Amino acid sequence: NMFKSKHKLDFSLVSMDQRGKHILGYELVNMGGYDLVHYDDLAYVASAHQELLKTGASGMIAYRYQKKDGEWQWLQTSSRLVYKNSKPDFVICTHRQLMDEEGHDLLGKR
Amino acid sequence: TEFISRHNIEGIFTFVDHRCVATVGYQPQELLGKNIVEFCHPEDQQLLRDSFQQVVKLKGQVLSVMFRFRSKTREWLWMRTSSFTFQNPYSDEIEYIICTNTNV
Repeated sequence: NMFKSKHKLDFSLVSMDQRGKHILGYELVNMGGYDLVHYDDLAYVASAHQELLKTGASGMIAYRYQKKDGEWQWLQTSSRLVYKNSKPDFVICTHRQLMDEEGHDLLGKR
Repeated sequence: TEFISRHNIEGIFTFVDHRCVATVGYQPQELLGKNIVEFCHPEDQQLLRDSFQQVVKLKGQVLSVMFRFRSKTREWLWMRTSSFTFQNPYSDEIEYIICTNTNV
């Protein structure tokens, strides 16, 4: 139920595990990092993005990502800044696919 | 009673949540790809257009505009739309404009 993705500092996707591609139903590159974020989770994801940029790490306990068929996928994600020659280079995310029950339970705790 | 829509900086619908079906009578796919002003009463369009341009200019500030929205039943529905641009936390580029569209 776990997979990884790699992103520019602005969170646009540059690569993702094939397992993550099949969960979301998709290409997935050539897309902005916020185009699939559920509108009720935009603030939550943007706040984690700032945590990642200022701190080098962030955690999102639950948020929704729109799948190809239009349905929402609940996700739980850790993010980390990867550096290169002492400068921020890219972002690596580790995701866990959440069922809707656990996602809605975590939504109220986030 | 409201629904959320996302727009590019020109006003084109790029996402609409399904609450639009009950609020204004269209399916989301009927709105996607059209400009918001195409659903606006002719007398209200200039105010809508300038409000949308100002949302983009005042990156991040939340603005409000009232205008008549043309429902699928071909009635003019008075709408209050709260809008803001979402800025990318790294690049500060405008990703899109978020509108909360409420029948009044």
